[PDB]
Amino acid sequence: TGYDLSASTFSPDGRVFQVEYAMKAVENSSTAIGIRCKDGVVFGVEKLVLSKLYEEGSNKRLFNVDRHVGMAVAGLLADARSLADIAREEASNFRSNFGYNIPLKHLADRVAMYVHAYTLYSAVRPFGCSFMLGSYSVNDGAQLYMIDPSGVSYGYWGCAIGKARQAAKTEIEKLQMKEMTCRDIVKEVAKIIYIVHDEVKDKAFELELSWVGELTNGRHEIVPKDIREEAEKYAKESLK
Amino acid sequence: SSAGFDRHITIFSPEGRLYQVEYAFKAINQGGLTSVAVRGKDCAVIVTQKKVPDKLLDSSTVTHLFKITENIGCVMTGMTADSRSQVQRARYEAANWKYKYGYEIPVDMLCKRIADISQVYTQNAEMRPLGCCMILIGIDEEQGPQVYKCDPAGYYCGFKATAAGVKQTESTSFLEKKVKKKFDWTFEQTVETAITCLSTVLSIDFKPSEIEVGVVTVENPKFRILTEAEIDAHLVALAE
Amino acid sequence: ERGYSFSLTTFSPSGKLVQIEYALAAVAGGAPSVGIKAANGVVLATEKKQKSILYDERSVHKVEPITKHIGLVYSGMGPDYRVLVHRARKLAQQYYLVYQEPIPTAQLVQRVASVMQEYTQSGGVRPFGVSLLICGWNEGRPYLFQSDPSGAYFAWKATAMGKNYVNGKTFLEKRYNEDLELEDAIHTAILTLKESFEGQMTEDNIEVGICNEAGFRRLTPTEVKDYLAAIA
Amino acid sequence: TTIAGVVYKDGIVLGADTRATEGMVVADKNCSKIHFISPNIYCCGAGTAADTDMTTQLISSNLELHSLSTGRLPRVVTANRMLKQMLFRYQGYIGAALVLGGVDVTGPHLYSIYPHGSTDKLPYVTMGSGSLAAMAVFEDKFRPDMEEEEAKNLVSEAIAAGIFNDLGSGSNIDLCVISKNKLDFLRPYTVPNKKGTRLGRYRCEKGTTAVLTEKITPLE
Amino acid sequence: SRRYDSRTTIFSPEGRLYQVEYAMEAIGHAGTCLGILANDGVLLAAERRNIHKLLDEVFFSEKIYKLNEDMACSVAGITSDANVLTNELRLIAQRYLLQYQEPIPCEQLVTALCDIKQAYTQFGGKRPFGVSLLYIGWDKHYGFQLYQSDPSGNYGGWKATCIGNNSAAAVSMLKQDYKEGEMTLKSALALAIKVLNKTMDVSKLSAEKVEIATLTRENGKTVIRVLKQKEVEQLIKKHEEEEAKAEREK
Amino acid sequence: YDRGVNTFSPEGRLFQVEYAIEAIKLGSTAIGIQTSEGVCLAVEKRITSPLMEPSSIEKIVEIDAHIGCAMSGLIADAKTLIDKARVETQNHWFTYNETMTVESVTQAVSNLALQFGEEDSRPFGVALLFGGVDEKGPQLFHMDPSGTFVQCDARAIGSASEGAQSSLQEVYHKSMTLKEAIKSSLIILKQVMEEKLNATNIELATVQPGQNFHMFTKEELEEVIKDI
Amino acid sequence: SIMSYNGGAVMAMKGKNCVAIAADRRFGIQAQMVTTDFQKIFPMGDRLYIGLAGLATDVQTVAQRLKFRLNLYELKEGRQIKPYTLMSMVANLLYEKRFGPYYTEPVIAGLDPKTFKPFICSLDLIGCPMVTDDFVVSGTCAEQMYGMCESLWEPNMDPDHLFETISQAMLNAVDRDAVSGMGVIVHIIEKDKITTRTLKARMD
Amino acid sequence: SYDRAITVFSPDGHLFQVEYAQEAVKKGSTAVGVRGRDIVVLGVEKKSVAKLQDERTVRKICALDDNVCMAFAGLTADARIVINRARVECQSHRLTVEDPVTVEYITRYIASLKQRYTQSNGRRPFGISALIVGFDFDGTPRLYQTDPSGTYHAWKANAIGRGAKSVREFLEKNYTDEAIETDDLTIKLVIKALLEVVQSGGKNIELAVMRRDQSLKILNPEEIEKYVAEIEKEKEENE
Repeated sequence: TGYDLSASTFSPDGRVFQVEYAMKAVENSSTAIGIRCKDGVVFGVEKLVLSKLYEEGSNKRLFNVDRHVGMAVAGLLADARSLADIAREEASNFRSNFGYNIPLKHLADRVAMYVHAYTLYSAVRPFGCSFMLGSYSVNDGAQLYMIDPSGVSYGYWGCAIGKARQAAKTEIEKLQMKEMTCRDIVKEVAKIIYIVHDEVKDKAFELELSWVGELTNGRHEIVPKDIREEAEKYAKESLK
Repeated sequence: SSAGFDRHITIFSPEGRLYQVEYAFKAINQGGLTSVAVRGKDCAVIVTQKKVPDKLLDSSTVTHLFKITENIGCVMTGMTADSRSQVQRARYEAANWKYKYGYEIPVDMLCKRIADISQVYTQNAEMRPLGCCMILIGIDEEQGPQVYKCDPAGYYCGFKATAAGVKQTESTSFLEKKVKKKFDWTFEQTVETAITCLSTVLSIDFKPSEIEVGVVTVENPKFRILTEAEIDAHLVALAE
Repeated sequence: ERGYSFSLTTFSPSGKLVQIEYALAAVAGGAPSVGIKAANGVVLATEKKQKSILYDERSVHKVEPITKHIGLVYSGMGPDYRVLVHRARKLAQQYYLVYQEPIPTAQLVQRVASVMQEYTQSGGVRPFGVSLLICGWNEGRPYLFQSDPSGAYFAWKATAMGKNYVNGKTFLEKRYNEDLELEDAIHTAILTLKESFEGQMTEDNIEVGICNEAGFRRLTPTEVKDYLAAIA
Repeated sequence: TTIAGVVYKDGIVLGADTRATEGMVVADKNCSKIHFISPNIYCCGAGTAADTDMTTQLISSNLELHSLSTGRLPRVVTANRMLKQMLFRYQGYIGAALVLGGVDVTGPHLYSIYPHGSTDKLPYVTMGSGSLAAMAVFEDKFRPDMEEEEAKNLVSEAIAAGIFNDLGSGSNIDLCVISKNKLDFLRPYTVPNKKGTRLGRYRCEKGTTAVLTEKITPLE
Repeated sequence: SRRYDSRTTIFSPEGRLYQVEYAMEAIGHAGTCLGILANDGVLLAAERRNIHKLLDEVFFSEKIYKLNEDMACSVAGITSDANVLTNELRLIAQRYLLQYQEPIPCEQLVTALCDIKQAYTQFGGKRPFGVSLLYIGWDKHYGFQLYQSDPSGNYGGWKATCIGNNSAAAVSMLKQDYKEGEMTLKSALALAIKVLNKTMDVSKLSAEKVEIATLTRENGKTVIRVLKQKEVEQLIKKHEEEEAKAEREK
Repeated sequence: YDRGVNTFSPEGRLFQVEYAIEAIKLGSTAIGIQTSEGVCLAVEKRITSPLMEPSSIEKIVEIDAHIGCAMSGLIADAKTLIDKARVETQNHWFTYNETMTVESVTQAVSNLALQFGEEDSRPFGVALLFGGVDEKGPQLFHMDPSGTFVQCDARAIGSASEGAQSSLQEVYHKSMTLKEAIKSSLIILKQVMEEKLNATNIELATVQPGQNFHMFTKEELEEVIKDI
Repeated sequence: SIMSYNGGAVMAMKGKNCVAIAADRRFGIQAQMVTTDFQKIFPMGDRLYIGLAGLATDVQTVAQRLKFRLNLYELKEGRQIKPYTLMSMVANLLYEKRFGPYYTEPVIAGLDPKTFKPFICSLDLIGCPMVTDDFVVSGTCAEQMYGMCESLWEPNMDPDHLFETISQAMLNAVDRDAVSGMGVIVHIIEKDKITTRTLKARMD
Repeated sequence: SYDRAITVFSPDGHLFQVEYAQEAVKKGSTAVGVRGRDIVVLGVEKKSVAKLQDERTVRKICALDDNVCMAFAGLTADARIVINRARVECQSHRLTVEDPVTVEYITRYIASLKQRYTQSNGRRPFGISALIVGFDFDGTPRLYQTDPSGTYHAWKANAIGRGAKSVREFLEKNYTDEAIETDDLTIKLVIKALLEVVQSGGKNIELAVMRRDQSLKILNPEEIEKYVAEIEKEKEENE
């Protein structure tokens, strides 16, 4: 061995294991899915109740970067909200210098280069987080990007990060997100995260949803309570 | 063959070799991807494939062709996170040529500045030397078209036909038999002899959705990316 | 970021700097190159084989000018050469901005070799992997110098670097004398590169630059075919 | 100080006088005011004489560095951009008025650079203290696409107007003709003003000067 | 990062330190220089190493470096490390002259360099210099002087010292043939050719294999003269004439 | 093989902070007792050679007129912490025109005690006692190489620490007097030291509410020895 | 002004195969002499001198920084300096203090070492070099020295008549100046020997 | 900047690089120093010169001021740079507080220059030990020593170097009150101790006294021959 201690050494077949070891820390965080509808993006995070002592609304795995940009994370939570600070700080310098709201193809480009810069040196480690970015503009439509711990970003019509990643995006392509508005989506986001994580491994869990589009007038915010109670009314009909 | 930490950092072996660079050439091959560039009499064509495995992924964000300047385009092989960071340097170094010197940068002077930056990574014992390659095309006055490759060792040379990636050696054995029969090359012939290079090496006989073609010509020196409709025009004319 | 700030080149218990010894092995595995001064100018010649027919041989150059009257070749690895060329291009300019005079060839080797010694002692770097051959005609008399990755330098009449350099130096010892012209030195410099080349030595397999009192210049491939004709 | 330039049908003709006056006293009678930049680009200087010397050598050193790296011929727009970016950085404390001209690939190009950093491309320019007398000759007798015999005759007439009408000017006229293939730099183009000959013999012989102490030291 | 550090500065558990003793082991091989004085004048006899038949033989000397206007030094060891030390104490003597407007005394030039050389053995995490070197010179306080430096950083005054490959063979013969204050600068030249006749294994003493430079005091000159290769071989055979007579008559 | 200087144990403490706790078991023993009449504070000297001058070494040193000290473990790096405590009491007097209390002296030193690293290099291998009389009466504090300080009533520090702490819990009560607390400590030092007790092996210093920091000398000290 | 704080005068003149240089001897502060043996001409190798005039601090300061850079040049290289090369060396030294300038004006005179050819030049206080073929002057009494040399210089002069011309040029121009005088020293150099003379001037 | 901890703690509570550097003190030449009431005496043994070479550049007894002498042991390369840093501070003390430097002040400067130097980054500790001997104001002769860890420590007689504990055991059985009676009587006390050390047969000894009003005065090898004559003759008559 010895070829996998630093992030500055290639393997004798040419790959960095410190990045691949940090990717393995993502599959212990639970599940964060997000699909974009015809006219908006809907996030969704299923949230483990570790003990009864915590408070409903603690330690949110679903951030708010700019007025229109949203973030849902999966990984090591201290590194997640560290990336959420620089992305929130990057969007401020765009507006203060260029005058208008930052677009997503540039915003996910600036963050991913900051993530990539920690996979070159022995002095730092790679981040242990993967996350998603989604927004809506009236001149651009909806956008949905995703960033791995290596620093690779792409666009998606729907993506998933967590433990059961393939078991979640199996059912995403059963949907038809090209035509659905972001009202029927909210019932379908919650349904596909109910069929995952059987009650053997986890006792109880918590739904946490997010929501952006022109129905939210471009601003990013959480769903109201009554709409996600309809999705939890749409919970126990997957047993047929 | 080895003594000290010469397997780990960029210092010399007893044989005069140094292993961290030649470990990094075969980090290009982990993409599973191959690109071909051919220079013509009055044009230059880059062709490369793209592999889209999912329907959930947006097919418009997986382009390996990048526009460096208005008259210079490039294709990237190797790992994705290091390749996109290197494009960010080349866009930056070309803008400083125009600001300092007041005219458009030649394509060989741009490739020299990239290889000098890549030389420093294999020169200090701290950094990791960016396992991805670099192929540029462009039109230079009183020189016609010209193609350059930069590898992560800091080496560069001007070519007449170029391959890079997994199937590099089989494609260069194909092209050197093609060029030494000394046929004249029009626009459509260079496109035909570049598609049929990797169509016989990879043995695919594809449809117009898996490849992407950038081009430059001395009648319109803008680097432009071909539409799938007009790729299909070349593709059905290839099967006589 | 920051650096390492410690020397990774130490003394062996046998008293030998091991990394400098290993860097000379990379020099010996380079392309062969010969250089001969003869009484009015210096001839530098190298050996340049492309790996396939696809390469454009008129794109990069081994023989490089430093100023109006100083040329420079190497025998080592590629990307390390282009670093200390650009360094030596600048050092000739700070001499000229002070003294308003082209730099003597002896004073250039004082300053290029002082870079390489400074570079083999400082923290967190491996030494260079090239040797150099530097020519020039300052104040009538020509000059021919050779540096190494350690940082030393010498004053040769004729030498050879690269592969089979121990066979080249025996060949030059039985051929070179004190009294030759420049064009006689060209014919005996192609004759010694023919000792280790491939089967065909065309006008693009080699690259020759000369100095005169008229200054340094590099031969175009037209007359290189003329010198390659009527050879051996 | 009177410098001037023109663009004829093939290239550029530059011209200047040869006088440097410290205060109101003529210090130098043969000060060369046309400088070298590249083998196709020259420049004329006016203003502070030490500031123009050290600036025209720095930029000429950098284009020698730049052209030897690129391996081809320099361009005139590069020397324009190097000058007006460093003169603006020194905020006009470097007083250097420059007339820049050369023939690159794109053709002849003539610039005039002011010591705060403002430039302009023009077909004919004059700088210096006697620039106003030389501009009146160009303003009356210019015509586009002249031949170089008309261009050499026009510039030498315009420099001579600054000789006989300005106090801080006037000696031999320098010229330089830059074309696509020919460089004719020639300092004594014409001698309009000589020195009168001496009449009285002032000549003293050895022994008319009292010496207190002498020392002799041989050399070899 | 602390795994790759070699710790060139710490002690050894036996008390000494290894890194300069390896450098003083490398100073044993690769060169031979010696000096001698007893009267007006002091000489440096150095043995050339590269004697290949294709060299230009320029730069006025090979291992002799004129430091000040009235002192010079001979060097031994790593030649690349030698060039950096030479043009380092060359401007120590000038910044002394800039400050006091007087030429530097020969002793406190040695102490200035040997404080720079000592600091690399003591902190910084740095390879020391594998260079030991002699010093000849003149000053108005003590006249002709002769010094020796070490890579550890300690110096000393001497009358005769060699740092050759068989330096210990030479020093044992120098203290068998000497005289305190009576060896003028012809007997010292005669004794110099006798010593390097022994320590050089290459016999017969080729006149191009050695270098000799003298420092004689002329009234305001202090002439440092590298004597040419036309008067070496007559001094070689002058040793060779007497040794045939001294052997046969005994 | 080689850790850093800044590495946690698998049991979780540290390495070189815990190693420095072992280093103060080699110093000379020291005893201080807080009494409502005042703080008495003693030490041994551990004289090695007959040729050694005895008064050149010291362990009790004063910080201010109302604060004394006592050191153990290593000595050469204790002189750094004493000098930082002296400057700190003068800056407090300069700006506030009053005397810094005994507790707030100690945390000014304890914040310095854990500041080694690889920026801006090892913990201090000393252990200190602080005897003083501020406005809350007489006080007695004890810091650590770890930077932990706590008010004690009768603390014994040195190589004979746990042997003295057992014999000190049985003689102390809250209503001592200063004349007998001095006599009680010299009985403990007589048991634990190597050589016989005289007027040269040890020294004492007391601080009272009335007078300032007073250190005994070889004339008023041996009356307690002969009347032990 | 600042140049008139101490006075001074330096003249160089070119001969046939020889070149002479002369200067005054007075050191003083604005009205008042102090001594009459102040050195203003300094040797820079054999057959090559330099004269300094202006503020008496920068006369002694520049002549020590220049000697500092000269000895390092002649030890790094194996030869003596050409007369043209020293002119570029001084012009570098003054221009570094572009905004903190030394208040002096150097005059360089010497023979070229290989082909024994004379050379004269002068520089302003920020280093604009001006080479001539007849004479250069520097100091406070400059205009008096132009009336001498324009009327007395001849093109091809043996070292005897070269001495007589530069003596009569200095003894009359300095006599008309108030803050310059108290003696004149004259160096005249040539390829075989070198000659220093002191003139009988007015101590008035 | 080379920032690295060099001297760290041990698993039992020691410092490796400090206790290694004390061994390098224990193989230098032996220096012995005593003190009297009006005159101090100190002198290194084991001169060990080549006896055909220079000797005024080999001296190991120097002067920091007019009133402070200093001898040392250990390796001489690290030693003389400590002296030059002590010659500056004792001069800058005079630009401050007007008196000449007391001998207690200059030893705290050397010890505090050495303690912080085992505490810093990237620095091996000093490998020397010293004896600082002087006569301050009011005429009080005293001396000190300096451990390589930086613990200044006064004495009445001391001996460091190779073969020190043998001499230091001999000094305590020999130092009486009446041995400091006369000035030349105290010199033979040193000469008997060094002759009870590494060889010291009169040619390798070099003593130097100070009579509280002078500079340091080295006797040539004529009193060292004369004192060794009368000391051995006093031993040849008693035994």
